[PDB]
Amino acid sequence: NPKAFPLADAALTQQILDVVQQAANLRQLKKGANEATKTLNRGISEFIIMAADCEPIEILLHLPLLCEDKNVPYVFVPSRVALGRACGVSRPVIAASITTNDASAIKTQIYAVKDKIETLLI
Amino acid sequence: AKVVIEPHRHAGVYIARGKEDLLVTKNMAPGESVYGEKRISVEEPSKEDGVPPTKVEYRVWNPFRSKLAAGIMGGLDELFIAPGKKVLYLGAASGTSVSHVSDVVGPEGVVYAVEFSHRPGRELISMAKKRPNIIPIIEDARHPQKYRMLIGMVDCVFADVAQPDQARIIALNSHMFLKDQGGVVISIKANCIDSTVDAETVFAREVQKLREERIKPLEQLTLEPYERDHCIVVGRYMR
Amino acid sequence: KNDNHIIQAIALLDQLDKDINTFAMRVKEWYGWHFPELAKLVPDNYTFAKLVLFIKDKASLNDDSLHDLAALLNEDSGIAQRVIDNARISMGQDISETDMENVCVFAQRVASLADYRRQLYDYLCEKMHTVAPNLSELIGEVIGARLISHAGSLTNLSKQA
Amino acid sequence: YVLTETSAGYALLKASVLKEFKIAAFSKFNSAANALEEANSIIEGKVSSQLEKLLEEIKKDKKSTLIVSETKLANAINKLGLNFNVVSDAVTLDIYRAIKEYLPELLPGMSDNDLSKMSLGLAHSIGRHKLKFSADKVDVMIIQAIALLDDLDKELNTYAMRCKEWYGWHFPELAKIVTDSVAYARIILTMGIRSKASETDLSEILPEEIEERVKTAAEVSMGTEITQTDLDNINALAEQIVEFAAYREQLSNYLSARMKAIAPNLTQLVGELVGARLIAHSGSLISLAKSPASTIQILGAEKALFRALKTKHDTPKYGLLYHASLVGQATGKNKGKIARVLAAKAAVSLRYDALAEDRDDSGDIGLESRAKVENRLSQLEG
RNA sequence: GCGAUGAUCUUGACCCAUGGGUGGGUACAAAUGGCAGUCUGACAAGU
Repeated sequence: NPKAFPLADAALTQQILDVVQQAANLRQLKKGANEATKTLNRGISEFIIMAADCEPIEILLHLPLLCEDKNVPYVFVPSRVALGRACGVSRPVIAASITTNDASAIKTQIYAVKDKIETLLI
Repeated sequence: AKVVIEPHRHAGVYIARGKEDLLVTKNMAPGESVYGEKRISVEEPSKEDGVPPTKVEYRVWNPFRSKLAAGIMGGLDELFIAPGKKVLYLGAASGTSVSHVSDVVGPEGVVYAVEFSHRPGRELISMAKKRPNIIPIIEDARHPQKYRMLIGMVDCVFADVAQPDQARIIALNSHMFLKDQGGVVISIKANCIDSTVDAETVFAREVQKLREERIKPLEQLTLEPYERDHCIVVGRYMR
Repeated sequence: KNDNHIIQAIALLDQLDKDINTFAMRVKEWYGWHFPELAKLVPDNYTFAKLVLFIKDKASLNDDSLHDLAALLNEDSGIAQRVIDNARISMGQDISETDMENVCVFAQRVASLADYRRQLYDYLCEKMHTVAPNLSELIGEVIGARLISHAGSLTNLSKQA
Repeated sequence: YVLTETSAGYALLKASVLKEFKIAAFSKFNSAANALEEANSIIEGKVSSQLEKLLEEIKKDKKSTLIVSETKLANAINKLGLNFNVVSDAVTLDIYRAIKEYLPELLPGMSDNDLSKMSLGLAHSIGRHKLKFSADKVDVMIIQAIALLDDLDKELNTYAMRCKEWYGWHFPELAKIVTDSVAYARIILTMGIRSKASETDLSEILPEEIEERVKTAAEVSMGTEITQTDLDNINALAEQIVEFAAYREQLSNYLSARMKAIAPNLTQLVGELVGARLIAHSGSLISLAKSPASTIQILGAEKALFRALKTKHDTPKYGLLYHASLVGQATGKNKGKIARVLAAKAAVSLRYDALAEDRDDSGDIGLESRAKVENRLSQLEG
């Protein structure tokens, strides 16, 4: 997909899926484009994770536009099987949202990953 | 009671007073929904034959949507934007602020909307069908020789680019279409260029390249924190 | 026997006018899309609806070659010369024909409804002269038939004091 | 020596460097199709017709040292058989900046007013060709027409009630038998009075069991008899009613091609009127694709859902999906989950039809989506 | 060359030293007018 940008390299992919994994352990995660869309409407999302191998792609091309509207970080990941795997789900999930928690213990990891995304978007 | 709207220190730039402190320009194509704005109808009381005196319509305009409104509300006396001038509006990026440029340039100016992408041009053409003074083009702005045919020549240049090569991008354009002793208004977003470092060195190297391409910045300032990490530059090319 | 049918005629006529204006705003919008100059030039519904109806083209609508301004209006009219002037300075939208044919249906509705209000007006003045000549001598057809529509009948109006 | 590149033709400037702010030669192009291909020509670096004619006419005294602005046109003229010495030096030149300054003054019959208008209308058409669609991206006419169709039903109902009322004087006993307004109208439009009863006009309209009640009722109805003029108004208005009843079907036929054209998967799933009420009640397709499927399921009856949110009571589980035949086929205990499936795939078909890939390809994926709906439909009934 | 076959008089409301300002009904158009932030979110079925 020529439209798949920005996309995460493998080390930052392992980092991001680790942060998603721990947020799923810390109950800090939304699955599906519906729940991520609703958290974008609530303004309570830290950042957005999207799968780049999702066929078709038109079900989630609006989410970069809305994240550009709300100034919300987002980087594509090239796998959806790993993306649903890090959600603790035995299915490929293509969309995830990180809910806001200022009392979270992995919030420094969230600020580091958001530093990576704000590095990649500029 | 009603408000009264009196001009600021520029032409076409009008300020509301006093229970509403808002920056407005002249409306010239009413009935629009750019973002769901409201409009203000003011008039001068006069007794004449026939029709009543004209309600000169003004549209509200925010510094939270444009850096140009912030540069005037920060206190400004010199500006190359006035009714009657021809302006080059570099980039549009939504198509919404193009109508504000068309309102502040009056009915006598021509707004040339430059775009290099497919997606926001769909709003540019539908905005252009309503306002019969905006010329939208989807062209490559890096090469002025590839779109010299469609455009004539401008009186001043507004740059809304925030790219790390923007001093190249304006230059072949300013060598082409901008006159001698014409005016440049460049919106520079400091964190959009590089964010690993402070902004003052960026400001020094960019004003140094403005010295290189013969730009005279008459005043450069941090705006005030209505916007974050931005400086607007009002200069004159070949003064 | 025209104590109730004339009330049907006048209230039905008001229904005809309110229904004419509804499509008329729609067609003036539609031709506002294609050729924005003539829709602001002619505020009429019927003739302007025929002007949309015969041609559908904003580059060939003239007073001669082709004649749409010599058919009902004359070419020596100040409207027609402004159609010649506005036909040169057109900047509107180029749309397909299938979209225009639905509005040709609308102009056929305009000519239809216009015919029925004409026939209804002629029947109205005719039967008003028939059943009540003297009130038509005094206050005409429309006001008298309106007051019959208030009383419901000539007998109820004959009882009011 | 100087080639001028503009949308009014091509000009050679020697002002006959020895220049006096005049022109040596000009070769004129002016139309929409000419300036369209010229706008293609500056992008492609393409040699135009008057460029070749301008190389052909003037020669040997003003073209031995030709200076062109584009590097692309220098190689095309460099391969010409006339053997010109062509460079591209000093493009950024005050003379080359000044050829556009005297541009109304060096071209006869032109000024600064028509140049912005011709460049404007050229910018509309090249905006149509670059964005491969219209200049407004029009879809609102369906939204207007579906607002007009219910007006056709209400006005046609009104006139049907009217002609019912001022037909009831002559023949009162028809509304108790014939209640359908079209079958009410066509009987009078063919027959007229009750004293001219025949067989064929009843046979083309009604079943026989209704026709016998029509005839025996026509025997026993002893309503008023009056002159032929009122009857002519009855046949006029009945012709009008059947006329409009055909017209609303013509409007549905207009909505057929537009709905199949613009939203093919939405046409496949729910057809025309349902998705027309979806886009109409939302306002636009592009904001509705931004709306999630939870908003799509609850679309319609905003006061009922907002009442259910204020009271914190039972939410209405019926929006505009309340009228779907596959949804209305299911029992209410199983209806909402199937409506959740249909709104779920329906959001997917909206994000199909919104992003300009199925408008040009006419849709192939909602065919599979209907099968996926019907599979779960079979499974939930088991 | 006046009328009970209605003569006669009154329900446009306020104010200012012909002129000028409010009040109410109809139609059209528009809403930084009303929408806590326009539903909850992974299990279910069978043996």
